[PDB]
Amino acid sequence: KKAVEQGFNVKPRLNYNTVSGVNGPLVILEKVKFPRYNEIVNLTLPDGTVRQGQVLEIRGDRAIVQVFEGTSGIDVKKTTVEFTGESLRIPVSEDMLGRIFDGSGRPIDNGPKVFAEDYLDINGSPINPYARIYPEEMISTGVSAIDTMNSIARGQKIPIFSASGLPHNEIAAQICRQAGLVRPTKDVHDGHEENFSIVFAAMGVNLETARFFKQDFEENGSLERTSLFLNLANDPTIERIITPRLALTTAEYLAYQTERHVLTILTDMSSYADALREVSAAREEVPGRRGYPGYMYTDLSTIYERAGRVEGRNGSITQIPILTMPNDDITHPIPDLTGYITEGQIFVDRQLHNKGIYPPINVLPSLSRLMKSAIGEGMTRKDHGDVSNQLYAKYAIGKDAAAMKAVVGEEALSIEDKLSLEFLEKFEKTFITQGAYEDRTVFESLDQAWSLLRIYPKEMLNRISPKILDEFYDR
Amino acid sequence: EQKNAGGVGELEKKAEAGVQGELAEIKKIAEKKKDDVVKILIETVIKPSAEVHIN
Amino acid sequence: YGAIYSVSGPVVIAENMIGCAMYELVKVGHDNLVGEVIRIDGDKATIQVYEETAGLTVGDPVLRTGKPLSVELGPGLMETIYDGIQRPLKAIKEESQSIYIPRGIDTPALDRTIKWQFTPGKFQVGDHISGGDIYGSVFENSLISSHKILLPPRSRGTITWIAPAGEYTLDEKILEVEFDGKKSDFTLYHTWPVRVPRPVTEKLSADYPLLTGQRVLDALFPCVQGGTTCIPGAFGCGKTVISQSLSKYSNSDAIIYVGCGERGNEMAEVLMEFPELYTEMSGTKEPIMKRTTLVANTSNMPVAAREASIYTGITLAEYFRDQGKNVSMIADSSSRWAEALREISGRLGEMPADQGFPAYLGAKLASFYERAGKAVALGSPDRTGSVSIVAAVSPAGGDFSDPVTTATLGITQVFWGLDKKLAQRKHFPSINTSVSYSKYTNVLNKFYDSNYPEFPVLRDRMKEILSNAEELEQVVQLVGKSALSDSDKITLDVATLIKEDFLQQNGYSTYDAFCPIWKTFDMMRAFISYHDEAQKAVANGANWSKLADSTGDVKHAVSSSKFFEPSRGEKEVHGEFEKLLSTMQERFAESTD
Repeated sequence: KKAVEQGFNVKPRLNYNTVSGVNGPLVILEKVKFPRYNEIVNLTLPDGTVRQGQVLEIRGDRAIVQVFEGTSGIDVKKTTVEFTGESLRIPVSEDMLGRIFDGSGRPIDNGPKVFAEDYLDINGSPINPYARIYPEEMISTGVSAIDTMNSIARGQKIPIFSASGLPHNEIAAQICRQAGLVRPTKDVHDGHEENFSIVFAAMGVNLETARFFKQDFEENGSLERTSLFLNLANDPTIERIITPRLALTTAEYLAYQTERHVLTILTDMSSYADALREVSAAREEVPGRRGYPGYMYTDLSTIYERAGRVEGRNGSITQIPILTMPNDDITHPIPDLTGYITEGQIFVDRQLHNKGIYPPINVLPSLSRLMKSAIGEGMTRKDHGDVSNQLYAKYAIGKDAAAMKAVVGEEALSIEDKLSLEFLEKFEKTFITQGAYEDRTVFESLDQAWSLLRIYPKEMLNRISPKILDEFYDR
Repeated sequence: EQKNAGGVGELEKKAEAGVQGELAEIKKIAEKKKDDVVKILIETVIKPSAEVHIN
Repeated sequence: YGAIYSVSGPVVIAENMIGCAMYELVKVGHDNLVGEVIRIDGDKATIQVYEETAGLTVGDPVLRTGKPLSVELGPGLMETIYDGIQRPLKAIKEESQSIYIPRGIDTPALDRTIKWQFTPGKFQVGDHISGGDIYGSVFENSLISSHKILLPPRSRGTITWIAPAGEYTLDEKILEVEFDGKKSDFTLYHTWPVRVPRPVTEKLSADYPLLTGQRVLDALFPCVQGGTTCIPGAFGCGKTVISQSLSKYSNSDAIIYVGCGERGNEMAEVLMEFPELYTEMSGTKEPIMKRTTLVANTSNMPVAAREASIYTGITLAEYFRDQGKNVSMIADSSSRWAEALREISGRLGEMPADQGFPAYLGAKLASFYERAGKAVALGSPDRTGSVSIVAAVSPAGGDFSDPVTTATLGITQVFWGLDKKLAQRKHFPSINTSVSYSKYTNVLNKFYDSNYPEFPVLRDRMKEILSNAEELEQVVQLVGKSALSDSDKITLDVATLIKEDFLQQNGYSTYDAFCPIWKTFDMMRAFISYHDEAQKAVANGANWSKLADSTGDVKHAVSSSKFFEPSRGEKEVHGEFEKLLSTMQERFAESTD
């Protein structure tokens, strides 16, 4: 039975017109009864404007409230603040799919407030080490740059590294509109009870880009499978911190209670890190390396580990955090910690973007740390791993031969390098180059990779076993 | 393009049919359980609990 | 007793808490969260609560346990899985039936319900007993036949009552001693402060080799049971074979595996692989879990648990050392423990010494690694145990220059340099001979001269021939293949044969899953003799090419020497190796004509 009858209990939420002073985005209350660490408030401006905020510090009769969207016009004689029961909790339900939410969880579409099934704590819980299992399937993103190579396992935490001006948002939108299980393609359209869902979180997202996300997912079938979140740049930044927490709470609920396969996409983790910096400096806290808080490792670990397959429950969480390199450097704290926590990464290259190729995934520096589990016979197709390895090797050979083009001349190269230049041109122009609205299924991507790898004779395909060559080369 | 525009009315009709189908069940459930929900809420609000949060 | 005064993150101040010690653990709040005292100001004590404190209320009673961070030592901690602070994760899941760990859970570290068969020792009523004296043994499992229970090292007195033979639970008292009039009750288990090293009568010099079975490190870079070892914990380097060989084929009578701060996926892989891993003695009939206890911590756990993981592991290892059982402790990642220390210091606001690390990191590592070593156990009878530490290091950037790895390399006597490139080329166990080293070679000279006298000279001869071939590889790439002399090509081919058939070990194959020390020494003899015979014959004979092409059968024989089944018996294998060497000598004599 559902032991939710405790929700009918009513608790006295108090109102305090006892603001002693205002200091930045913080307001301080002297007389608040029986302090406990974190709560949620709804304070009203003297002109009646209702504003929301959080609780930061607790000591003997000590309470400090960090008001959302600043503390402009807050006085000490008229403002009143209402203390809700406990910390932030998202109204979560199965029919949350197809809804668009603000960073605070309030829907921004024309639909009503979500009809809650339960209010879930936002922080989460520590998964027992005795109850974890390995990611052992494949999530097809429809992007051949990510399917044939850099395959994403069903539970893998793999980021997408990009820079400020590059179209990482477009790649995220394409992945969200095209993501799905390979099994319906593999099971001959027999498998449908393995429902697939997507949780898309936008953090610090620009107003035009947020509008693009909303309009694009609305105008496609992605929304029906997607629970969507936005957080504008001019929106409160602690809402930007809340947004990934809300997204991962929704994804965890769906996957580990409704037994769905959920793909979680987090956009612009750099904006989230900036919000972390701002909130950490809001309290009198010493800054860390490059100004970021010293515990950013732990916070990113908490966000990222809310992923993967678990013992018992049939669902899964696949996470694709997307972040912008502040100075195109790996050594920056955000990409460094993201690589240290996640599995592999996907690189969106600046030069590859300037050369007019989309989607500009740079294959060489990008790896998927759990690609082996996504590859198999029943899993995807048999030749997948060998084709990926051969493509990577041929692309690297083409790349360094193209580098040598300007040192030894074209005529000084071997037939290896001639075929490699031809392969690189056709590769970066037809295989990596994929239409923004073009959905290559994994088998279509493998077929294209074969038709492009058929340039070389079977002798020159070293990275692929002859057992596969005798099966797939001749078609 | 005209054939695509031909289904605009059909798609709207299907959406309205689905909305009405869901709304029928929603209204039926609300009518059936509104009295019970109101009674439970009134009982919860009118009956307070006295306790000391020291323990 | 106490009462919560102020909370801020993981630190809690408790008022009217007079009479609490320095590092005395306490039960914080109604949830009874465990927390460690770190500062005292009169009655106000600063508590570092382990779990989340978002629910604590100012005024919640806090009860002081009276003891520091102590691990429960006794029967029932074998085959069990623990966290850093020894919480029985298996029992945690069974009692709660919950996916996550419940906050404030207090399941006993040792199963209080299991009835243990107890046979009393030689000590009788009225006798004088001191710390470490075996006053009985408990049949724990089929592999740990006799779990010698000990009087706690700090306790002593005159025995006034002993429970007779029978079955008892860990809550049952089985020993009464009298000291200065007051009585004391002793059950099958006793708690020991985790950070103080468990005392021994005398710490000897570790001289018996820690035979793992991996030929490359058993021969080239040996380790002594009671020594300290450092290995890279980097991704895909193949440390799994090292961990499984130490926990599967080593001389150790018990295995301690600690996961400091390893990622969740990797810890899951370890926790699934270890139960399905079987022993070697008596012909692979028992699981190594009966011999192994684990300390498991995922990426996100209480930071204090991650910091205390290695201390709990080494305390369990010392507890089993005091029973006379040679144990070996494997650390999943010392770098993760260093990160836990760094985050603890950052929370406490301590001064960063080197790259954000605390100033005591080197001292902490030195003390922890000095906790290991062969030692005469405290108390009677006179038994000798040993603790050996194989700690893995994994720098974040891989530069191998952060202070933790430098301190570990300075302290640890043997370093097994697993390499990315060798694992990429499917060469296993992927130990980079050029960078690896062992300072226990000189110590093991006594054991070698007692058992295999020819071993050290064979070992360093192989060392120098591989070094010579490594440098002549660069020479070849510089000048050309034809510029080599005949002896140079002999060295090159001998080194390649070594790399293919001695250093490389399949591990999964039955013939080389466990290479014993005598088989290792016989292969040493075979390969070194091959090199020496080729060198001498070419020096005083014809060209090398004809001899090598003609003597390829002997090379194939010494290659197949890797395939000799150790299960045939040590005497049979030694005799067959003697036959191989005899045929080798005869056939080289025939060829040199």
